Amino acid sequence: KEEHQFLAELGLAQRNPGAFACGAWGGSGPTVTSTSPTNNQVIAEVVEASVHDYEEGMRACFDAAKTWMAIPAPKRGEIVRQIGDALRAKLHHLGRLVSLEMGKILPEGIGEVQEIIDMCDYAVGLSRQLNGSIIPSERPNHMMMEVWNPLGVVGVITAFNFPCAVLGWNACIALVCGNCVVWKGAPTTPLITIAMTKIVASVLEKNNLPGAIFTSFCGGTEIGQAIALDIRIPLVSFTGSTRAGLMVQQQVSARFGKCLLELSGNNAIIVMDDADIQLAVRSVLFAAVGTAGQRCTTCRRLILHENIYQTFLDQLVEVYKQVRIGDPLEKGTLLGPLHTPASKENFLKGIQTIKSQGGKILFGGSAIESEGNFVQPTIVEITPSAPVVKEELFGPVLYVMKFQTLKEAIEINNSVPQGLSSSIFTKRPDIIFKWLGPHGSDCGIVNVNIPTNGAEIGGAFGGEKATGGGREAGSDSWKQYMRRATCTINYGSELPLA
Amino acid sequence: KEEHQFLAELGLAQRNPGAFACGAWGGSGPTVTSTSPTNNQVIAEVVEASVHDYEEGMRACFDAAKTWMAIPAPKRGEIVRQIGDALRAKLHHLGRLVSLEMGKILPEGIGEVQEIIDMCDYAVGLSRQLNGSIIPSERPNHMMMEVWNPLGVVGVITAFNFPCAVLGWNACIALVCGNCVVWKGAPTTPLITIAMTKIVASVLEKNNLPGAIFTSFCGGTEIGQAIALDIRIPLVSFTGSTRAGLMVQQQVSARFGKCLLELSGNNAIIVMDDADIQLAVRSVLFAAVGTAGQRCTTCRRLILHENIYQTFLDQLVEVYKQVRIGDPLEKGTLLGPLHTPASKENFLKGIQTIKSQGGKILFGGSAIESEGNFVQPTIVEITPSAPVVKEELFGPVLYVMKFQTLKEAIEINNSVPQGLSSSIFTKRPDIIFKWLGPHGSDCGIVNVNIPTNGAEIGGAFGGEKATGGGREAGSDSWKQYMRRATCTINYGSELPLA
Amino acid sequence: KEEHQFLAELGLAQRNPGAFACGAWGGSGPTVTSTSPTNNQVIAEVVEASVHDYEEGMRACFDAAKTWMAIPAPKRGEIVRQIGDALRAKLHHLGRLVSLEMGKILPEGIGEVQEIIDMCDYAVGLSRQLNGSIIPSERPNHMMMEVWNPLGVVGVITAFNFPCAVLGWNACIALVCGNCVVWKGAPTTPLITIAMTKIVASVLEKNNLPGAIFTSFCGGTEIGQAIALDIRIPLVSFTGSTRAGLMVQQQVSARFGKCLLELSGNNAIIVMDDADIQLAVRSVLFAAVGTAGQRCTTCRRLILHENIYQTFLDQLVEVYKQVRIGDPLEKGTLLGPLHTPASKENFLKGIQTIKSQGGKILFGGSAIESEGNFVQPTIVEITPSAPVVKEELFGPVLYVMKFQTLKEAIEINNSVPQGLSSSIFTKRPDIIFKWLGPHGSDCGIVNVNIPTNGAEIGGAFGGEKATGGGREAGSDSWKQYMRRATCTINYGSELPLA
Amino acid sequence: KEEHQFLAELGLAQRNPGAFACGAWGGSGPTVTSTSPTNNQVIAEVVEASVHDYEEGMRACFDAAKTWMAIPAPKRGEIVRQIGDALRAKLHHLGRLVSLEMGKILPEGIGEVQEIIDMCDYAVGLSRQLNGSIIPSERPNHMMMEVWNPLGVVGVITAFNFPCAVLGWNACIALVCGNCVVWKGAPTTPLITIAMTKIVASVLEKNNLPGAIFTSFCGGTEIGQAIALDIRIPLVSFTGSTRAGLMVQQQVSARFGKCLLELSGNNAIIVMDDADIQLAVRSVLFAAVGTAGQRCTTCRRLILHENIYQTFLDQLVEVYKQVRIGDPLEKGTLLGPLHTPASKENFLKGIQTIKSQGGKILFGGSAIESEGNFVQPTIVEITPSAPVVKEELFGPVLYVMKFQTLKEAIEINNSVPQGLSSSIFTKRPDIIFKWLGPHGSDCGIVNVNIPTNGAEIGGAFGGEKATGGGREAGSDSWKQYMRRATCTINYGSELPLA
Ligand SMILES: NC(=O)c1ccc[n+]([C@@H]2O[C@H](COP(=O)([O-])OP(=O)(O)OC[C@H]3O[C@@H](n4cnc5c(N)ncnc54)[C@H](O)[C@@H]3O)[C@@H](O)[C@H]2O)c1
Repeated sequence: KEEHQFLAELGLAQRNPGAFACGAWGGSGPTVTSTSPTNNQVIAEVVEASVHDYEEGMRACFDAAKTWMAIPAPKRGEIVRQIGDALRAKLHHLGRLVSLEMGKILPEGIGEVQEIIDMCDYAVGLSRQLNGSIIPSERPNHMMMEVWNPLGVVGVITAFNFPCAVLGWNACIALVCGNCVVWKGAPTTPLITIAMTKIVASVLEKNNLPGAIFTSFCGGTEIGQAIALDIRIPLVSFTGSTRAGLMVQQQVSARFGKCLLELSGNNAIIVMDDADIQLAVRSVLFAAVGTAGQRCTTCRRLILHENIYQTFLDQLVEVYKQVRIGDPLEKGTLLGPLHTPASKENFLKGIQTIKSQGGKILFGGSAIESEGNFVQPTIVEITPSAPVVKEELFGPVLYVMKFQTLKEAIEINNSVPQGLSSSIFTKRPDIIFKWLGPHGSDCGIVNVNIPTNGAEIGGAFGGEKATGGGREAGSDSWKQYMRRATCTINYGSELPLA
Repeated sequence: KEEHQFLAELGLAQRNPGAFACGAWGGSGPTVTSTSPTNNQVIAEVVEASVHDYEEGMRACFDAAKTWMAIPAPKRGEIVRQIGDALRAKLHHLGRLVSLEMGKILPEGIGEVQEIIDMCDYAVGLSRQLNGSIIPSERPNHMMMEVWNPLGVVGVITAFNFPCAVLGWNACIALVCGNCVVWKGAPTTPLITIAMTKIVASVLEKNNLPGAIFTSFCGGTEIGQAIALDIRIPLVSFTGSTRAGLMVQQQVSARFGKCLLELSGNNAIIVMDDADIQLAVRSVLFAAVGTAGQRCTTCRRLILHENIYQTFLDQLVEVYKQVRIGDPLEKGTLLGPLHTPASKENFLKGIQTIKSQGGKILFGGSAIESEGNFVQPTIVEITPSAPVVKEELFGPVLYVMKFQTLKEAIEINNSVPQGLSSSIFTKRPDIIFKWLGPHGSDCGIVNVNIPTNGAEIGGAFGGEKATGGGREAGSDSWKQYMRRATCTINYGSELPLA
Repeated sequence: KEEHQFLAELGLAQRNPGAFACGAWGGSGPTVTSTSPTNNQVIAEVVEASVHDYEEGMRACFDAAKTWMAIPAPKRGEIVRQIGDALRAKLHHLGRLVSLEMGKILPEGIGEVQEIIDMCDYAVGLSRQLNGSIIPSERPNHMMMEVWNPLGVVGVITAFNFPCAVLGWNACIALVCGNCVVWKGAPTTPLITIAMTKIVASVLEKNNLPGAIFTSFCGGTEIGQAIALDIRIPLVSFTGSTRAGLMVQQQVSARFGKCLLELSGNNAIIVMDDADIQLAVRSVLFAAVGTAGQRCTTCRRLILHENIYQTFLDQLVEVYKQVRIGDPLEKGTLLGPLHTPASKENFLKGIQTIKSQGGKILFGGSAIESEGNFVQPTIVEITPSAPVVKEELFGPVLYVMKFQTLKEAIEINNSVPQGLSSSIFTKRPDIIFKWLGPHGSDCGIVNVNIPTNGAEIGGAFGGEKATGGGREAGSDSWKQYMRRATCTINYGSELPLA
Repeated sequence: KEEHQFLAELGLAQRNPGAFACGAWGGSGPTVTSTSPTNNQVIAEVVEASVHDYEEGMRACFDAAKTWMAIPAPKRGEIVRQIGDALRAKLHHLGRLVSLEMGKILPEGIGEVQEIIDMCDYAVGLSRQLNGSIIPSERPNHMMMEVWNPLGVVGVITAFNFPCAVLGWNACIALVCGNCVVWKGAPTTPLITIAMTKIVASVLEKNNLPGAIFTSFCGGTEIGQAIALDIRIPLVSFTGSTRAGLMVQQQVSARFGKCLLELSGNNAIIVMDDADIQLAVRSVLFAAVGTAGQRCTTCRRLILHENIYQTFLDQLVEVYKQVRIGDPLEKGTLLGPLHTPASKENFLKGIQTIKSQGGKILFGGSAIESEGNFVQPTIVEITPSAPVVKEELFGPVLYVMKFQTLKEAIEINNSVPQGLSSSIFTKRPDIIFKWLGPHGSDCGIVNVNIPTNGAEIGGAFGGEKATGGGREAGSDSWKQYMRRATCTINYGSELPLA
């Protein structure tokens, strides 16, 4: 399995130290193997980080904060600007590494790095706008103001699916806001974590700044638990399951810390009878099949109107038959493999429980005979009452259910514990005003004639209910990475009444 | 113990139903006695709310939300405007009831109701500004927007010290934001809870609105626990101890709900050698003695500079000797009684543990022989290392400690788990920039030449660390009472690439 | 005439001093007669202000500013709160005076005073929100901030149509922003000017504030020219014709002053074939007939679709036949008289020039034989090419032109020099996105399925092109009444390189 | 002269077409000579633009707007991102060209281009933030919103001193805001105008966009007058004298257009007795001598405290004696030549009128015998009453006047017609609160312990009084380049009362 030469340009070797602390690479933890989901073959080896490595790096990361906080915000924005340009120079290579290690199709991965690049460009302008307020006081010779200050150290625990995009949105904002970043990437994604850190480390070194500003570790739940329990980390940004999310939240809340939660999503698309069937079918395909259904924003529930029901799914199966399943690096591939053999096993056992709950498999449902973790994109006719519908299967399974009124459609959409993304395909404005109103969708993302997956830097990305409540990317999200202080200065010689 | 006639104008009788649900007064719970802290005599009786009453009122409160959410925000602001005017008509009476039942001196109480009145006036203007955003999209024929919507039902659990001000700041914002309010007042403050509810109920009835919009209950931890566990309440605003705060937070976080925490404060005043000693002494007195030290913002720690140390405290004791201790309703009273006989017992046992930890009582420390819960205002010379300093005694005890450098002063101020309010008395601007900077105070409120207690409607009131993180009154605090939705409307016929 | 008595309740007599200069009433100018447009009979007499009176009042108004600017903004907001309550106590009487003196129907006038009261409620909250900004500096130990400060004296020149609403929007903002107000009301509306000033003067006196904070004068263009040329007045808010607007602007621009312009509006309503004809007809009637077409937002142009053309206007004439023309104080009156006999003469000569340009009068066009200034509501079939269309006639004349496509409709709407208000009546979502887009309406107010006249205090009211550019009421309009200063404080010992 | 070659690297030749109209280079106007102020020798020739060229380019620029306004704002921001990178590649060369053609020292010019590059980095983030608002309506089933739209074509008339920085601030904002830019550079700076346009044209061509988006012309007042009178240009951004500013304003106001005015500045530095004399002397030198006093922010007035008066100016003359006067391209040069021989003649005749008004020349005042336009840096002891003080001389002349109290100092600072920048050198916190307060400086820029010239892209740069009122760079300046529309959509079936 060569190259090799491709990994060397990303700064990777056969065996790699998986701990970036304190400006240098180390690792006294176990030696893990990085596998490609396309053939289940070794890309390289990673010497994981131990708690010993974590503590050594954490002592320096905390110490580096003093220096970093003192740097003016526009000057911090200039470091982030150079991070974006560093990523631009390796865009093509990082995209390939994301596809090779994670399993997502080449366009996605280039686009993932492109999302981080677009975020750096925004963070430069944002550095000039981390504004405070001068509030009028009700007392004479009193200056009242709202003051923002860095938190210190921001902990970032990321998932396998966006092995650098989640860090990108968090680190760009955290760094620009004067915070140091302690990153713990996915255990199955160590090479992307190293290559991403080497780009950041490059910029920090080029500007004579301590490498401890961007500390990173490769490992399992051990280092993750250490971050959640660390009193030196005021903010922990978690990205993963609702199961692990609550666990992290509980530990962080106990120590009076704050945490940004970006949890599981059971996203639904509602198709009204008056919808653009061509637009709706195309949208449903790319929302459900995209990243082999391993996206937080992946459409898992299809709420179909009775009038269009049959005609919609027969022309959806017709499109599902045309999905090219292959190597994510090969041109024309639409669906790649599932990240691990474990997820392939989970998908197959899920199909069995779906059948148990009365689910009728319209298309797919079977595994594909290959060296990699390949499965068929599945469409399931099921009742909304079935427990598997309220679950969250991280594979290409789409549950389709019939509805009569818009009131019953919203009832189904809001019934699930998760509240990340939702969509309606309709032409009538009365429905659009209902959908976006108080009695509409209870999600963080509410879309009209656009799928659940289409999300950009401009607006604050995040979910409600079981998806946490945390917000990323644009808007006023920066305020989560800083501390608000209400200040009042008395500059008058006037003494209080005796 | 008459009048009586004063209570009748506030709508109170000898025995009162303590449950306002569903637009009517009830109560199937136990009969509690409301005592005056000045003589420990019965004012009136309150028939508490049971879980049965809570459930009946909660079913209607949840149902009323549909109607309330549909009312335009400026029209909701008009209801709040009339609430302020209703309070203005009973300002004099409510102030007396706050003094009589809670124990705070007449000026405070009138001022407390005045704070609610000023909040209504702000909430009217705010109703016209619950603005969303139209974000530029990166895709042609796409409308991107940030949409705000009511949460539904806001739960408000209040403490004894501000028996209506805490509700006032919460309810004004919650109601204007389209939410219904379920209030559970202090168990020792039921009469203020009833009288406050009768004013709100008056306005709601006058406008043909369901009374269930403002549901209120009198009771113990039972009704409070019910609110924290209620899945129908997306936001729980808690005001009380850090002990109970964490308990409420834990229960609310488990059910994927949000909670606004306004917890305990161990507030400190730092006096620099170059300070206006006249201003600093006056400020320290009113910050420490005010409301018999039963304020969340009460100065409990005095961090004194060695150069001014002796000269400051001898002239502080000289002022402490001049504190008039009497009936809070009597003119000229500066210090009233502690809210309950239990708090008087806690104060006295605290003095004993303070002596154990090497605390040298400079002034007071003893109880006053009276029918009411009167104690002497205390000044204690103590080392910052003592455990009682990190505690929170809800009485008039001031711990004084010597410092040499501004660096050791900030070290002491930030050492405590609580982070609500802090102050510095200085004339040099280099210290002011350090104090308000990243290496300064870690509190939510950071004041210069003004005590820890002086807080107005204009700025977002709240604390950091063990004080939670929740914000009240002005600024962008309204966003906590609503849900953010990132919306994208595709209005173009353009189909995604095949 | 008697009543009389009703005038005494508003603080008016048979002969009134028309100059509120230096906290007291005076007037060395000519004696003018206030006439009722319903019968052309004398209500009372007003002793106008001379330039001598103006100068004496202007010296004190400028001097009072020192005191007023020193008052904290929330405390200034409390004065404007009290002004609203003072107006509430005389709501019924002011509405009657406005109707009697100006000629507008009783609902309007009562509604107009209510518009001012609503602005007072918003201004209280706004006083707490005149915020500055703390911008991050790119240099270490540098504090960068945006600072707002009062301008000093705000000059308000008002028109006859809104003899107190225009002042209300301006004065509420100006006063809260720390500015003194010098008011010059319309020469045909002095009694409203006096009665409005007496309410303000009442509040200012009750709070021991100099009356010079609110200076007001009754007179012609003489006092208006004096304001425009006065170097002591940094901001002149003008409300009137485009002819006088440019004159005021040119005198103010010459002396490096700023002016708020709220000029003429030749507002159009576009009716699409798919519109709710019942809604559109009702809307067109009240937009065109309302205030006898003497509103700045009055619909003067009806852009009708060919498919609905005939059917729309025959059912519009059917409705125009039902318009009750009578005493504005009499119940059921829909159309009252024109403000002066001069405006009645202008309307009649206009009808003649309309006939000259090929205008075919569908309904009305004639004067009504009575003692008052009554005219018939007119509908005119005309080509958009006609010059009279591009002009502004301040009477009930509606021009109606046929169109085929949306491009043609927008072409007509944008063709006029004025750009105040515009409306479309359609059900199509595409038309709305085009109408609100870059290629849509070029007006300050762009409405969908609502007439040109419906405007509230929540959003910034103002017009583009020949309507000036000035904004009133809500949003960020306050910034016009203050001066922005970009401040940078260097608090570091660092010296520049030698 | 040769180099030559260096010019070819910037896209310049011996003779250059000076009209970038309709995506290609032309010019039917006269042939002008570009001279170097260091020796008065020809760099190259420029074939100016005629009115014929202007009209041809203006027809296409107006036509290109349709395409440009349709491009999404984040996508427009990407073009401005690329413009910054294009400038980065030629940073070294442009700085040299600016120095060679304008006469400013090499650090400035390299610094000036860097100011543009910095603005490009901010404009990318700003493209994602040109937000509208969703205002709560007071009527049910009504959507109220604030909508921003491009103006169309922005006219930019620039001065000689910042031959590309002024365009940079304007064009970055204008382009991101969806407007086309028509640029008219200073007649004495055509080569900088061409080289700057070639960089923009490069990016526009690389992205298959019409070159007409960025139209530029070389010429005198002829093309400038054409822009001011052009009805196709809604916004004219003028940068020059107060004399030409008023002329442009009056022509633009007449046609109901808007204009951004960045006029003359007679900036003052106030030195208090308690100031850091080392900091104040260094600051005064670089503020007054910088760019040979040919900056809009150049310190022209020194307001000195009587206690420090003599000691300050003797140590200022001592520093003025050390000013290196030479070739701006030569290392170590602190003062270069004046832009033209005409400005050298104006400086010398000014010295004569200064002597007439009782001005006593402390240092300099004489011309330097060389081929270039070199003059001595001048210090003048003068009374504030002298008329020359209130004027603006565009050379290195510093007027110095004695003061006793802060009232007297502010009186002098505010006495001049111009209100751009102002500074105080003090250590007292009281003076700073007075200086930044309502009774302080009446300028747009108010600095403490930092000179009048130090201005960055974070805050809105602009002046008050005779400096216009227009704002550039950061803050909410973008709103000037777009049109605000207050929109209300009625989506309810409710009909108005018959
Ligand atoms: N803005 C603020 O931060 C703020 C304001 C006022 C008071 N306080 C804090 O209040 C404390 C003193 O007030 P207190 O003695 O009334 O507080 P407390 O914590 O004992 O109880 C306050 C309220 O919570 C209820 N409650 C108690 N335990 C509960 C539980 N487990 N679940 C649900 N409800 C429960 C009580 O019935 C009461 O209504 C101080 O620590 C003070 O700092 C804070």
